Amino acid sequence: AISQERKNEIIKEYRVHETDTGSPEVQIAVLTAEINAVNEHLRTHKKDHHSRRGLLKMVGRRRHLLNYLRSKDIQRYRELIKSLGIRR
Amino acid sequence: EFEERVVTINRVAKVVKGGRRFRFTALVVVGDKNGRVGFGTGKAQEVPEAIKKAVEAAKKDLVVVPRVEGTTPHTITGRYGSGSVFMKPAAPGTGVIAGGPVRAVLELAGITDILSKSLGSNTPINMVRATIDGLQNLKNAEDVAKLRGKTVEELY
Amino acid sequence: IEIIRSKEFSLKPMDSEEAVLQMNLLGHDFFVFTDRETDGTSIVYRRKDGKYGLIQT
Amino acid sequence: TMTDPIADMLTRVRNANMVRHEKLELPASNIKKEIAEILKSEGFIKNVEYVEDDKQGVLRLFLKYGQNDERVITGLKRISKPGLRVYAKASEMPKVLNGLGIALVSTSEGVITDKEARKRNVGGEIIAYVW
Amino acid sequence: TVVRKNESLEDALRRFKRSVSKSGTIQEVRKREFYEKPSVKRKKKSEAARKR
Amino acid sequence: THIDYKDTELLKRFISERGKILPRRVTGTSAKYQRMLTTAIKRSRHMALLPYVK
Amino acid sequence: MAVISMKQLLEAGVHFGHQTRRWNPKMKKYIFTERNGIYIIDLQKTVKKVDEAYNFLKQVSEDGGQVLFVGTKKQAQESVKSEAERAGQFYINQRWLGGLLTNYKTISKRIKRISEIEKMEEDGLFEVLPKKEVVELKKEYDRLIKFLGGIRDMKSMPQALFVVDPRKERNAIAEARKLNIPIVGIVDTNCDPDEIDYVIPANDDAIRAVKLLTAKMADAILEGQQ
RNA sequence: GGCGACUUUCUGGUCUGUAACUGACGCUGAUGUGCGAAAGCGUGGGGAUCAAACAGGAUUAGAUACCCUGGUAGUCCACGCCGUAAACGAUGAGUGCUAAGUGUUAGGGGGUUUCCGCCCCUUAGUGCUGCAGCUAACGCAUUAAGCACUCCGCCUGGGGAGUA
Repeated sequence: AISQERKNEIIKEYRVHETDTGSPEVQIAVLTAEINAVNEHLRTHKKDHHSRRGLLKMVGRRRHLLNYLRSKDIQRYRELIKSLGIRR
Repeated sequence: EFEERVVTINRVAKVVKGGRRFRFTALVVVGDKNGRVGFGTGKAQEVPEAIKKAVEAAKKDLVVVPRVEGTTPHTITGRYGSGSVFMKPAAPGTGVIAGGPVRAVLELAGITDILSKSLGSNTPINMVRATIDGLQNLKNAEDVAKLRGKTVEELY
Repeated sequence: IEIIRSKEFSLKPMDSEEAVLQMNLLGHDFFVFTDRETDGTSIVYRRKDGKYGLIQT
Repeated sequence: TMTDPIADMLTRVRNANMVRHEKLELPASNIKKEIAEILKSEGFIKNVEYVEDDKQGVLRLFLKYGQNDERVITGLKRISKPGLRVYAKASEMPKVLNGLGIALVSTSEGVITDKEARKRNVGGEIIAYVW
Repeated sequence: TVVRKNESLEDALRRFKRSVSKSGTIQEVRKREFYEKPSVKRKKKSEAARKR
Repeated sequence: THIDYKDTELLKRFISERGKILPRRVTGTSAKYQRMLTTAIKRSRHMALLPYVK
Repeated sequence: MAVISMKQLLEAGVHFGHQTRRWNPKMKKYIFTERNGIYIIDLQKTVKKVDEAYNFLKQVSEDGGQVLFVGTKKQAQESVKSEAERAGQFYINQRWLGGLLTNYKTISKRIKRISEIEKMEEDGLFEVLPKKEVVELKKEYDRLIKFLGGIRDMKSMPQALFVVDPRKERNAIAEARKLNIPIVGIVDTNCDPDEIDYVIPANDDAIRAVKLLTAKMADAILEGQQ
């Protein structure tokens, strides 16, 4: 995946307050790092199908948290789409 | 004193290298029209001796049938394998309505007024045992209040 | 070669009188048990004498 | 992700009854507490106990058995359920086992027994059959 | 591959007959006398292990 | 501990009298020791510290 | 006085049970603890059971009934014959014959024989017989008193039964529950207490655990007579 | 489905323990969209063994079978297809609850201490026995085919037929 110093870096910007990892927008950002890391691996390795349902599962766990985040505050959802580029 | 009643006699032969066999078996229902009924089977070759083999075999297993008078206490379904009878209480002037084998196990205890229908399978061995197993699991109003700890008027 | 047939037994606590009883009920010349009061492993055996001997291990 | 709480309560009670257990504990609720409170008032269990823990405090049941090693609750059936909720008016509010067993019913007064719903003339969601 | 000397030939055979039986030569080439199916040796090894 | 693939003397008591592998049935080692052994016995076959057959 | 005292009860060694890995989970009530692969039977609670075993067996013989004693475990065979003679009851040493409580309309057919075959050679009708027919008439004679030796003078059904082990004598206990005969027995680990109505938790593979426990139950009927 | 030399790079999942954090974010899932043994098919490679078809020699009462010699596609790789198997634990997924005994795999906490070896408890796998309960019977039985609740697929006589 990604290294811990890469992983601990990306939980600094989207953190809401100190020692609050596990927040929805701090575990969507680390997914979007892991999404973009593995389909770059999968771009040059097109035959790796067992790693593809690892991608397709964590696509699903990112979508279920974006759909969760709209249900309690919409204005936080609009900020995350602008901060890191997602469609929809 | 007991009241004998047959259900059916069967003509069964097991294949032998020489001459085949002549076993005539029969199941009977034995009751006293007061709340105590048992069944049993008997295998012999002399047919009136094959009956009395099944009558004495019924004598070792008599089940006490609880009763609010002229009917059964509550609504049950008996189960034994595939046979399954239904048993609804009735008014005391309806007449006991039942099938072939289940009428004999219902007349031999004194009820004479209940709704019934033999669901499931059909063979007379199983539905007479799936009725006894139904009548095994009946409860009076007075003995439940002994277990539950209330009185007969507190249950209502 | 010589093949020694093993007879497995599970060690159990009892009186010496009990060990004599159980040994006779099998006719075995050796019975090994843990002594009920001493707690140690004991072997009751029949000597070449015909009398009993008791070994503590 | 168990999807019916007070049916999971009701089969804990049946499975403990089958093996002659006399003591089990539940992840409790209000309706779990007050169904278990209504079985001791009708007299199926011996005594329910306290609710203590920080999250969803447990409670213990103490089943009650006959003196000839018989069991009191013989059969226990959840009738209303998710997907098909059954509701009963007070007119056709049914007697269980020809009036022998009971039927605890959630009405708009808190849940009450089979007896206590007709003379109160209220109906509601009929929860289960206890016999 | 064991050298046996300072004796006769009818005693070097007794070494060599058990220095081959404790080796994967005779039980190996008897296995590969014919191609077995790739899921019947998994049961052949299972029968040669459940009996021990 | 962890088996290093250069430590030949403790690693060649596990090789056979021809170069095969003794099973853990006859040696007596544990499960995870045997397969941490076998990835070290086969890196030592590759760099000629131990043969394939003798 | 009333019960066995605590000293001689554990001196017989009844606190020992069978091995752990050889355990019946229904015997959890009558087990104190585990000590080095063996179970320890609850010694205070079996005193609260052997007095209850003493209470009814007192008053069974008050009615004049006949209590059957059975013992077939090889280290407890002749510890039940000597206690049945002191009690004046009927014993079993050898194996269960397979119907001596249930098909005993064909067993008393042969208890009629043992009342006859020993009469057959004390009088005449013995010199005229062939010398090998003398053998099989005597080879029948000992094999009757092997199995039915303690049922020599018993001509009716019993009213209680006393077993040393429900495991090895499971043929007897299955005939007991069909006849509704009350049952009392020595159980331990690897024994089911469900089929026994009157439970005595005690050791079973020791002689003093039998003999210093089966004697008082044999003594329990004597002061129920008078 | 499957996966067996070894090394490196790239990458997916599970389990254990701690409790910091988020605060029902969950489960199932029609249509849809992707993986899917072998044998096949396409475009090229490569072709050692093995080997349908095929050739020849024997056997037999007879052969196109079995057996033997030889042998092409195939078996192998790369890219597109095909999408079917007794694809089977003939058993959908999820979460609870209900005697025990016993192997073994991956941990953890203990207790002695072992001079690295055991013992007890617990978690997640994987087997073998076996109560209650269940089954039509075989059997299943904390890895249910037991007791429950949710949702999805599917059956309702045998042929005709998985055929028009």
